[PDB]
Amino acid sequence: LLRRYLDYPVLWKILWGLVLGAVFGLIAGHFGYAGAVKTYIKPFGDLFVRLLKMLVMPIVLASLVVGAASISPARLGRVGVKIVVYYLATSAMAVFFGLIVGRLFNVGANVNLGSGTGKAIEAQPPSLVQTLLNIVPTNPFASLAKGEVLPVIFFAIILGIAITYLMNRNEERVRKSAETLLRVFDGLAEAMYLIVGGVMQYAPIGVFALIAYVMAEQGVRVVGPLAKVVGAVYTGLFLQIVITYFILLKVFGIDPIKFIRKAKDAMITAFVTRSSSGTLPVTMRVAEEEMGVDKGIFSFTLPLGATINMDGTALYQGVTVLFVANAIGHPLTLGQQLVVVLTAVLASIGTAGVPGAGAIMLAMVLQSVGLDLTPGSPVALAYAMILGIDAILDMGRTMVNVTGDLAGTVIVAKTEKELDESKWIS
Amino acid sequence: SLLRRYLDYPVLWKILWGLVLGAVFGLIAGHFGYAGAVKTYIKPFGDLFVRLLKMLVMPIVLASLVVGAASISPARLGRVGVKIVVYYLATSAMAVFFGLIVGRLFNVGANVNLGSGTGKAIEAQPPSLVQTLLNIVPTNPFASLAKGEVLPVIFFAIILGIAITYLMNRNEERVRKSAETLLRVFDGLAEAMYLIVGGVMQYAPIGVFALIAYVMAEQGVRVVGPLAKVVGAVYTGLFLQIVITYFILLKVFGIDPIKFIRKAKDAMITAFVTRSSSGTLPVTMRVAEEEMGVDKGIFSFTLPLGATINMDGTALYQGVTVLFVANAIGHPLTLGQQLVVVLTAVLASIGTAGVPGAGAIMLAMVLQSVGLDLTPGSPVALAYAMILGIDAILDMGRTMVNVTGDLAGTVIVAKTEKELDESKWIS
Amino acid sequence: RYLDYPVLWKILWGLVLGAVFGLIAGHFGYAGAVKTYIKPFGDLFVRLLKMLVMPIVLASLVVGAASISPARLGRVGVKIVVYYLATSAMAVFFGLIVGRLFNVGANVNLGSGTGKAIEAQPPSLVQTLLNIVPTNPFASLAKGEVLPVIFFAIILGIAITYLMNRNEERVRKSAETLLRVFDGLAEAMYLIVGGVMQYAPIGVFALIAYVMAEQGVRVVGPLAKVVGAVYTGLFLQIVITYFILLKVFGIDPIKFIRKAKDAMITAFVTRSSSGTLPVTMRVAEEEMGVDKGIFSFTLPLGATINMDGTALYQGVTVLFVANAIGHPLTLGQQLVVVLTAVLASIGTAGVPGAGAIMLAMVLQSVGLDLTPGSPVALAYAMILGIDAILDMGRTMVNVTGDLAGTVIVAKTEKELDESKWIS
Ligand SMILES: N[C@H](C(=O)O)[C@H](OCc1ccccc1)C(=O)O
Ligand SMILES: N[C@H](C(=O)O)[C@H](OCc1ccccc1)C(=O)O
Repeated sequence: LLRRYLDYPVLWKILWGLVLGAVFGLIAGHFGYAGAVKTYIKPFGDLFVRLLKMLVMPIVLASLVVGAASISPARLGRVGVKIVVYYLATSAMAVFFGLIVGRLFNVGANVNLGSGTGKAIEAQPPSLVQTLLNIVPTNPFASLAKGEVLPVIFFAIILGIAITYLMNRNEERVRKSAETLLRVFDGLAEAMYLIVGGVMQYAPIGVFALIAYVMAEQGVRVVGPLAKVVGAVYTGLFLQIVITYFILLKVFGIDPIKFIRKAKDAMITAFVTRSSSGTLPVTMRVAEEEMGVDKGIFSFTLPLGATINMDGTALYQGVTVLFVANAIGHPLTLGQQLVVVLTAVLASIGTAGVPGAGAIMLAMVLQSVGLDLTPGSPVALAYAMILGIDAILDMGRTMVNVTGDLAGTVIVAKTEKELDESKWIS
Repeated sequence: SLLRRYLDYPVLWKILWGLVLGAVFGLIAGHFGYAGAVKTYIKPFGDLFVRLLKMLVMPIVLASLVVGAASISPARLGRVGVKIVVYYLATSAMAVFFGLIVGRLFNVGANVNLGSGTGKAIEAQPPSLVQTLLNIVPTNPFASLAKGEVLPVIFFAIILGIAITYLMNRNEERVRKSAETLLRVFDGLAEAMYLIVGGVMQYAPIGVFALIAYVMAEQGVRVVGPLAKVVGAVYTGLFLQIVITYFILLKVFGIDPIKFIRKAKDAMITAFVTRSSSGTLPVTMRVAEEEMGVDKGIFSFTLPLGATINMDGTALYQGVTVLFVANAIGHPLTLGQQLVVVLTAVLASIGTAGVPGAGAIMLAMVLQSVGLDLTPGSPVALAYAMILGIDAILDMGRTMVNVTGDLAGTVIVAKTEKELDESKWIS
Repeated sequence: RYLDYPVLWKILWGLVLGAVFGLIAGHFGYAGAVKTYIKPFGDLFVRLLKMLVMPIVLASLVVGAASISPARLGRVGVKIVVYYLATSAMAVFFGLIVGRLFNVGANVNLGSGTGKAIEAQPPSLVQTLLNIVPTNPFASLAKGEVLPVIFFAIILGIAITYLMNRNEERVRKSAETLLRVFDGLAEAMYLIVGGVMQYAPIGVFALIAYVMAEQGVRVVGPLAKVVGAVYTGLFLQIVITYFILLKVFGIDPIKFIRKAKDAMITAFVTRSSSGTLPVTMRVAEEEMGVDKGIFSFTLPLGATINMDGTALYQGVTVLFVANAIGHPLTLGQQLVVVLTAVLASIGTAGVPGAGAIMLAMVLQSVGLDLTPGSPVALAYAMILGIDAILDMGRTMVNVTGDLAGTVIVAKTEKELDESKWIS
């Protein structure tokens, strides 16, 4: 009778896992029991996170090669530039919403910071041209064996274009060899999609465990000013999803409610996994088999959007800037806010592919608007206070990042006349 | 007697000859005072052999494991399939466990002590067993290939093989063709690795000679006492394996074990005399057909699958030899990496070759998974050279229990399915 | 547009424009502007060229060694190693000759200071001969190591060609699909190289512009004779040694150079022989006519162990720092220089930064040690100032030697397709 578990449709099976995990974590971590949760429950969550991370590199390499090798380079270039301008616009609007909400909700009214060696991170912004040079891999195998997503994107696209140029050639040997290499990569991509199907069949347990641990450990650090911060962040995220993405899908024809009902599979995996590059397998599978997007559009726009299009992250940064500026007692004016917007939009590009860049971008936005992040200063104390409930903030903004990647893929597909209209209508 | 003739002598006996010649050469050149004269003019060949052996460890556990897992996957396992595969895996696990038990009991490799210290960076932090299990799933399979990890890539290869079979069972044409081609690529890689591991095993005599010569010249340690102890321990472990494992597994599934022994006598003797698990496949097929009583289907499907994935003798030999290496180089194994040895030996038993070097390579893989660097010069390489320089005796001993387990599993799967007639068993 | 031109001699007019504009930007004091707004293109080109070295080497070598008999492969290897040793020795000989000619390091006031002094860590020859065997081939691919990949690809290609001659069927149809995978990979890599050569003019221009900007102002006085000595040594090395070897083995010198102007100009600015491997392999196969059996096993090996212009620079630098600290050498010390230079070319292949270690060996072999504070570590810190403009040409010659030796071994092995060589 175990099969009923494995034979349960996973659409309304994740949400139940997530909600029951939230309830269990809140009723456990409120009675002083987070230790048993972290020792006996959270291993399942970490196993699920690692099971998802295991697929991100083979899936991106294989699917991207098979896609780019099935698309004319002109279409690939126009899709690239369209999705890039879309990503910049969405990050800008997300920081705009973040600042608007932070000013509205009056986040950080009286933070009442203490005294101590606050958390500080040396900004050290990598150069922009240096980052655009790091997109080219000095070694493709070393860029595979390091978890970097952008260099392998570049190499996979180049290899796909070369492979289709080969399959356009005239000599039988080279054409057959190109076809065989493409069949290898196709089999690899499809095997990875099947493994993703299996992992998502297992996913309710991992989602339960993860959300239970997260809402149990930090289910009590949400009080007073931290409660204000988490409320303002989640309100900004819900307003980004319900205003910007809804209007952008409604202006290009895509029905918003349908897109959300279909992306609820890769949304509740991001909201819990707390990594946009982690849930890349789930979102690529959902954009291929629940949206009807050509494998040349989503396979290019989802992995890139997993390292560039950070909307929830940009919103969290734009609102924690207001929080820290109100904590130190020197509020932000109406021009420094535009500087924050520009600097966040530019930092999302300047940290494209850098691992652990969740704090470098915040250091950039704080340095460019005068708030030096030198340690021991009150600004470091407020940033450490935020890093406190970060684990409960890092949940929603990952969901917003992945929903943004998906909405960008869907829009670029629909505007390029390669979106399956059959599985959209009812 | 040129080197062209040297390539026709059997590999395992060449290796034992090389180890004995290395013993006598080290003794002579150490008593005459030529230690520094063999650490530079003889040792490089041993280091070359170690670097040539450690190379095939990663491309084998990636390709061979994929093909293996793609030959036993649940996408093509009916009732008999799963019921024999769970048996093969459980018996391999209990065989590695018996290897560990009898190795710790006999205290294998305690009078060799060729290690520098009793621990400097190892045996200083406890690896959480839960966190050690969550290291099976790799956060990046290519990073676990390029970093030289054996268990994460084994898990990823198993998962890829199962996925590829589930693809090959798909009604579509493009994806089925793609899965066929990917499996053919991995099959070709595994086969090329088997060719290269045959060449390396042909080179292995000179490497074992150089390593043992350097050891016995520099250090006065002898490799006869502990090695006879390891031989005795592996054979006692095989005896305990047969008796305990198969007699309980039979008496629990309604079978008289004495008749099982008196009937599999033929296959046991011929496997012990041929030193090959597959070279005795016709004989064990005949014994299971006309002397045991199995029907054509079961003894035609399980016996080849058992010739491929079901290996207890090699599993027990690893469970004893990794413990010998641990107790030899100085710092023994914990309780959180004995299970890593068990898991790696088991999950590696599902992808095998049959080539002579199917124990040496599947022991380098274990020595890398549990974590014991085979770095050239490190005492792990020297103790592994010792334990590989006697592959003949252990091989001839364990090839018997391999096919013994094959027959026991075939008869078990038959008797839990009512397809073996009683006219051959009941008197 | 822009792609409508034969790039055979568009790289030349990229290079000349780059050199003149770099000299101008250096004369006018603008090195910052060029390094900040021009060198990005050069670095993009260098990375586009390095991106292919490992896949092109692996695939090309496997496909080649799976279509050649191991005995023919061994004969080819012996021939090419003999050639590499001979050319390294003769290059050091030419370096010493032209150094004594120009009186390198005749007089120069060093000036006491810190001075560059790298710790000479000389590995034994046996260690750098065992390091050719990879402990883990994927770890050798993921580390930029070319020689372990050479070994693994050679033995894998031989194993594949041994499988494709087996009476079995499931393995005969499975070791010919892996071979076609590697064939497709090598072909796609040659296509990507042919697509990068379109951008190669901008890259060459930017690279040589930056290099002639930041160094074109330092080549004055006693530091200006050493560059003349190195470049006259390189020109003499080519025009004498390579032309004599070619005209002896039948190959045409002039046609050879006119055929190599694609992988000499893109190595004279890439400043890395192991990085310009894709372009030189493509140019060998598609302009010289060598089959994938010779130019895939000899070209990366020559990019790793053959250093002709580098050894000429070692000879010139040895004579420089010897005549500059007031210590002239002798004929015997010069023979020592030559032999230690060849043995350092061999017994250093593989370790990163191998360009400052073999120099330490060829210096310690004459009595001048790289000790910090000593006059040698102050007389060599000065010759290191112009190392870019002194390394460009010697990388050019390090690659021209690879091409010449590949063509020599080919024409000796009848592999050289004689239809691509006469018009
Ligand atoms: N939550 C996301 C994630 O963990 O992937 C996000 O990741 C940080 C990041 C990493 C790389 C590039 C941009 C942003 C974040 O933490 O803000
Ligand atoms: N960079 C030059 C070249 O590759 O030709 C050469 O560098 C030596 C070198 C560099 C890297 C690896 C091996 C040898 C030199 O400076 O003379």
